[PDB]
Amino acid sequence: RFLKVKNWETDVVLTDTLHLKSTLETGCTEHICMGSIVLPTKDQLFPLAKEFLDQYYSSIKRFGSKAHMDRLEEVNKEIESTSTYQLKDTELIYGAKHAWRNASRCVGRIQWSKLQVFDARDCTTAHGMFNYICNHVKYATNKGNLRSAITIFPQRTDGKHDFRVWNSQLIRYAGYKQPDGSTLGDPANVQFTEICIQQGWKAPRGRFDVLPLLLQANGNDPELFQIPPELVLEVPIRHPKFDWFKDLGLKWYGLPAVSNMLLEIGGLEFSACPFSGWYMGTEIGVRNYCDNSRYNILEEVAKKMDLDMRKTSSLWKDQALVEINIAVLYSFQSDKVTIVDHHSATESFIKHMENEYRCRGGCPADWVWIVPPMSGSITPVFHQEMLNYRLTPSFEYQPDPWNTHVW
Amino acid sequence: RFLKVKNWETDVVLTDTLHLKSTLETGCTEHICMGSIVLPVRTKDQLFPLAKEFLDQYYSSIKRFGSKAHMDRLEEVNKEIESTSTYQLKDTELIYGAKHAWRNASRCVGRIQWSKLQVFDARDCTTAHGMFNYICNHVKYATNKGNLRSAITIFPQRTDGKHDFRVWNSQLIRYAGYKQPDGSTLGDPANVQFTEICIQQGWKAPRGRFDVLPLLLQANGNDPELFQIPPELVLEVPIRHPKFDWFKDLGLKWYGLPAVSNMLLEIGGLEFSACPFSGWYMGTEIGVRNYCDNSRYNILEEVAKKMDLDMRKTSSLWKDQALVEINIAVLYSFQSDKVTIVDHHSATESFIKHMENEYRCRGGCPADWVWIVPPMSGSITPVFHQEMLNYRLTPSFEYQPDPWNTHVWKG
Ligand code: HEM
Ligand code: HEM
Ligand SMILES: N=C(NCCC[C@H](N)C(=O)N[C@H]1CN[C@H](C(N)=O)C1)N[N+](=O)[O-]
Ligand SMILES: N=C(NCCC[C@H](N)C(=O)N[C@H]1CN[C@H](C(N)=O)C1)N[N+](=O)[O-]
Ligand SMILES: C[C@H](O)[C@H](O)[C@H]1CNc2nc(N)[nH]c(=O)c2N1
Ligand SMILES: C[C@H](O)[C@H](O)[C@H]1CNc2nc(N)[nH]c(=O)c2N1
Ligand SMILES: [Zn+2]
Repeated sequence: RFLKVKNWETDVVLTDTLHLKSTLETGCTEHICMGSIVLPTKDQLFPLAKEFLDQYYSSIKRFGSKAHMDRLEEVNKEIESTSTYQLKDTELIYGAKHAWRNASRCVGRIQWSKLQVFDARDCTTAHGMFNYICNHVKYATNKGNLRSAITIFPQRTDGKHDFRVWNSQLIRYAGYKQPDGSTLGDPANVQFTEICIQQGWKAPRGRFDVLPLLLQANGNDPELFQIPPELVLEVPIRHPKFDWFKDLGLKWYGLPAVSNMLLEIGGLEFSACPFSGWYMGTEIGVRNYCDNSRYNILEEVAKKMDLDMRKTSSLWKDQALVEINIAVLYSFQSDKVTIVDHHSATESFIKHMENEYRCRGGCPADWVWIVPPMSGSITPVFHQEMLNYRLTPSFEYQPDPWNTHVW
Repeated sequence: RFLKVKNWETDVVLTDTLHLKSTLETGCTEHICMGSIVLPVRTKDQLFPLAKEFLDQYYSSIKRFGSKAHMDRLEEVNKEIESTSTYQLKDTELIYGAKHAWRNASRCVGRIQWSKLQVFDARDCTTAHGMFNYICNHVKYATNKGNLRSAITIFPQRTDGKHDFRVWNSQLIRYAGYKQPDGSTLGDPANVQFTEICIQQGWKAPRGRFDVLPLLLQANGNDPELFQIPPELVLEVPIRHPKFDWFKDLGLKWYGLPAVSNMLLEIGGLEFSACPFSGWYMGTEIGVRNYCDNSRYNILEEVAKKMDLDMRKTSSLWKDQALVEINIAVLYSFQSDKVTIVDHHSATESFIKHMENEYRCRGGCPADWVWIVPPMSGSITPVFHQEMLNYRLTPSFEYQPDPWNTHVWKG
């Protein structure tokens, strides 16, 4: 019932009770753990809504109040009547901040309470959506001094009128498969980069072509839009010692903004809720630049450093890795763009975890994702036992639209 | 039921049916994952079924399932159990069981070597002195002058639980840790508690930074006894760097033989409480964890100062730069002195191949991602991108409580 988590570096033991409010399933069972797997009705609605309001009113110290009882009845009626309901703005904001609060895979949750919420529920078209998105991008970028934000489009009705942003992030580079068999640009986006062309986009076939937004409103077909170049802040990547680094011609955008997830609040579903914070260095330096299925630049950087790539035991890949990461952080800091290094980010998460354990009774956390992709054990999260479970409100994965859309 | 795992770097998908033979629990439920938690006398009633499953697995492995030799063995064990309440394994079954406990160890990245385990049968052992002799022979055989060979030595199994054989050391070879009155620690902080127990038992500690601890051996449930491993049998490696001539001046060295000695080996229901085993080191175990954990030798600062790195802000990644160099140093030293060792790229690449082979020939390969992925450079090794399934199969190696916590001293 009452589980404990120990930190093996400091011996600190914390007790977790919050998991007892868990509702969804983990993917695991008493016989098999799937901890490393990436993707493991009016009757159904009212209980969900009730759970939500109860936690909302409890949070505002008005649990079991008339206000609580009243709103509770109002939604009940509305659901029985409209088969659904609408959240007050206060509930919308609270639900959003909490879905972030509950994202077990996010290392930056110490910032959860400061989220700026943009209510875009009154949106009706793709141009509208485009307008809302440009505004989000500009507000969030804030000339390099990034601020967390989320823009929430209209909730689901009959699934046949869902709003969706086809991009996986508001800002991502294109990927083209060249005759060479090789891939130009970002391999992760190759497919999408084609679905844009299949819609009309005039790809510039470069190594870093900011993709175009493909916005879908009320279930209609998606439309393209080219984010104002002046609103997309990019950082040229240069090393603070290796002048040849700049010749690699690498650059990355300053705004990470997941746009393909689904936000669930009180049973209600929001299929279009792009959100953004700021990068942790490693996301770019390790994964985007060094994953083999991505820009895979380790060999190139290795060569330029004149390292002995003959034997893996020379740890050349590891040395190159560190440098590629030193340059990203350096480049971002120099241009005054917000970015956090894995040491600082993990330290803050540990601090956040401790606050959460004593003020909320726990903090769902996915160790496989919280531990940085480099120098794992030299960060404090490596030594921290964590409990993973699903709390609502939450951010969930959802099928790509192009594999579900009835044109 | 079938379970698929995918490699997100190569898009390869594998199917797992082996998990169906999994009996033991994981610590997880449909409502919570405990994947990152370190630690989440039998009765005749529960023994024969356990013996039976094992024998069935054993006879299928040798292509004689259902044979007369198979049925006669089951009858013999059954009679023996009701007759004596327990049973003895044949040499063949012991060897098979030991190899399979390793093969089933989900936290081990070196399993590609599993079938090559040299098994030493020490079931005829009766005294601590005898235990010391078997262990010296194990160390010498396994070390092989630097060309390491996997080995395990198996002491008498548990009977009533009051006559256990235990090796109190957590590893046959380890450096002493000493708590100073000023609160600082000399040596390996990880071994301070055990070191105190040794001194209390009469060990004369030399109090240096790398003193090989003595063996504290418990036979037949009696009080443990101290023995010093002949120095000439302990292979050690001075750590130096291939380009930084000042590295050697750090005064670092490490033993060459890693030998877990505090785990319990379970085979067909039988419990072997003293079963020291050894293979060889993956570099990061020494370079990353033993040297750089804040709770161990903690040398990152000193190494960073010497390299004269910008330690003014973590964002310069000085800790990361120093870590890589320390790890290059460990691999270079071992290779130079011709002592077996493997780097994390090589070990993880071998594990992936081993894993695929297992899915294809065995129907699966229980693996703990949290432990398999190296403590540095995670995503540039193939295992980071590999989905894994973790479950418990027997025979197996299990944790057991430290003996000083449960021992009834006789004095
Ligand atoms: C303020 C700075 C923030 C930092 C430094 C941060 C950092 C991170 C990191 C490093 C990851 C892993 C990314 C990956 O490997 O793909 C992550 C994942 C995630 N974060 Fe945060 N984050 C921040 C803001 C946000 C915000 C504002 C939200 C939502 C409102 C959020 C929701 C999540 C979710 C749901 C995931 C997992 C997504 C997935 O499964 O792909 N994060 N974050
Ligand atoms: C041939 C060399 C081998 C290599 C390179 C190898 C590598 C490793 C490494 C790196 C770990 C993680 C250790 C840690 O982080 O504390 C591990 C764990 C483990 N290995 Fe192996 N191993 C080898 C041989 C063996 C043998 C011979 C056995 C058993 C017969 C074995 C049983 C285990 C067990 C049970 C664990 C987990 C121990 C624990 O939970 O503390 N390994 N191995
Ligand atoms: N720092 C982030 N990071 C999350 C988005 C960027 C991340 N580096 C990324 O590329 N995410 C993709 C690829 N892997 C995720 C998946 N589940 O497949 C989505 N978000 N934020 O709001 O501050
Ligand atoms: N390569 C190894 N490694 C395992 C032993 C060395 C390991 N670095 C170690 O010190 N293990 C201790 C500390 N942590 C484990 C635990 N569960 O607490 C035991 N063994 N082998 O047989 O080849
Ligand atoms: C297979 C494995 O689950 C996969 O590679 C995971 C591991 N941990 C991760 N952690 C983070 N933060 N992001 C990722 O994309 C992943 N990928
Ligand atoms: C808390 C967490 O489980 C713990 O620090 C684990 C993580 N992964 C590990 N992996 C290996 N190989 N060895 C360890 O000691 C650990 N420690
Ligand atoms: Zn699990």
